[PDB]
Amino acid sequence: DNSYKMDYPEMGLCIIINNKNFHKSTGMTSRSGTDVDAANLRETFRNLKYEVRNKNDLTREEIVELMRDVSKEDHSKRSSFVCVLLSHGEEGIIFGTNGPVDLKKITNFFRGDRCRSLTGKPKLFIIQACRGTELDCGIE
Amino acid sequence: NSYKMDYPEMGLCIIINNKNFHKSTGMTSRSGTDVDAANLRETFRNLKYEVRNKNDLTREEIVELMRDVSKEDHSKRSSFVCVLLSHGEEGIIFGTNGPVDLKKITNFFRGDRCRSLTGKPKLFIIQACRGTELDCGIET
Amino acid sequence: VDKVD
Amino acid sequence: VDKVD
Amino acid sequence: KIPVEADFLYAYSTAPGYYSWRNSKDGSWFIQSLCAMLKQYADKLEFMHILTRVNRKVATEFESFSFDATFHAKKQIPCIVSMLTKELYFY
Amino acid sequence: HKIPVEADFLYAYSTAPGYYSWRNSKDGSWFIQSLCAMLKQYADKLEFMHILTRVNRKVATEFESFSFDATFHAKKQIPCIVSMLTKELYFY
Repeated sequence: DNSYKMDYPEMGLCIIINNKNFHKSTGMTSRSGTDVDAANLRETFRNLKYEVRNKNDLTREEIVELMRDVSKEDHSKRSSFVCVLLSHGEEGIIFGTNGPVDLKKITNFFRGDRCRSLTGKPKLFIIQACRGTELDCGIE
Repeated sequence: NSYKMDYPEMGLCIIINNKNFHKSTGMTSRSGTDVDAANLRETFRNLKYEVRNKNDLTREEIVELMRDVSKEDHSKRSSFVCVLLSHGEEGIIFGTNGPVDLKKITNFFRGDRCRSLTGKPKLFIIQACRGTELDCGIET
Repeated sequence: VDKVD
Repeated sequence: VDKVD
Repeated sequence: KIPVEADFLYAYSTAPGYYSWRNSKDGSWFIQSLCAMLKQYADKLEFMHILTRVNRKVATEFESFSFDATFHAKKQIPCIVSMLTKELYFY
Repeated sequence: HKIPVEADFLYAYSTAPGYYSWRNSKDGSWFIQSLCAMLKQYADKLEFMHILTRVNRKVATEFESFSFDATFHAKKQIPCIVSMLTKELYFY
């Protein structure tokens, strides 16, 4: 009762959303080095035995349609679910290429009551994105 | 690594137990919160913490308490525990007379504003609402 | 009885 | 160069 | 240098945006379970593993009972927020 | 026998609420490169929260920003583990 069951036939999906290039009309800059992240993550989770799907330069609509589609997949033979979001952000918000999308909206597709083949199974959301504009000055 | 917990004292454990609110606030009295404060007090005594229960503090009394604690010399304590039992909203704890921003409370203990706790675990345990949604659950 | 904070 | 997200 | 927000842990009784439940006779679900899990495992487990048992105890063992159907048969999951840089053993 | 619908989520955030997160233009973001390094070294031994705690320490102690803009120079970062998990997680 103390450890999640990870001996299903499959570890699960690892969806990587790597947004690098944003519509110039958003004013947001290109995220240099993110491709090194998305590749590092792909090799990492392949060694952990996840089925990894890399997706690049998705609009807010494509991020929502993707997440909706994946959450309606049959995860019954999967142990877990991982989703990596690499993008600009503000508190509670991740940016597609063309504008903002709330995180609570992405993750709600995987609620216990809405993704029933993932009820009781760990759902990992790894979020590389800003959460505001404060800066940590540090202490010696 | 693991935190150095063999300083001469484990540290303080401040319990702020707010039960009765000024009718100014429209807040129901919080029956059962005394059983929590006494339960917490016995638990951290067994962990060898110096416990200080404080009851029905105004939003101002809470602030003043926290700077005074953060102005103490913790050089010989391993850690710091703060338990808040009250009504709240997202980001907010209520004093008897009104709301306090949680991050105002916890900034007094930032690693730069409280040097005798730098590098040391600062635990804030919050029993308080964070909004008004209800979790309906799902049957496994 | 069960109540909300 | 270190940049912000 | 270290970040000035490092080495904090915030153990919330409930998830962002949600009510938190308390019983007028026994106390809050969260604090009952926190004290019970600390009494039983502070000598055995790292602190986050303790708080994960708190998560399971509140999640699985409590439902709301209310004469108001709007408030009845509701659940609660706490929310461990950790900026800690090392493992926390009380022994 | 119900479980809450918000249970069994873990949100590994790269930075604290309200803060900037840092990325290096050649090496990738501090959080992700530390996450992958820690997963490679410890996913076969450590529980996942302990791995994420080691990511926390690594970002916090081994990275500091270098910028030609004094406003953005010598800044630090701590990640933010947010668990509504009900059980321990081992990848082995």
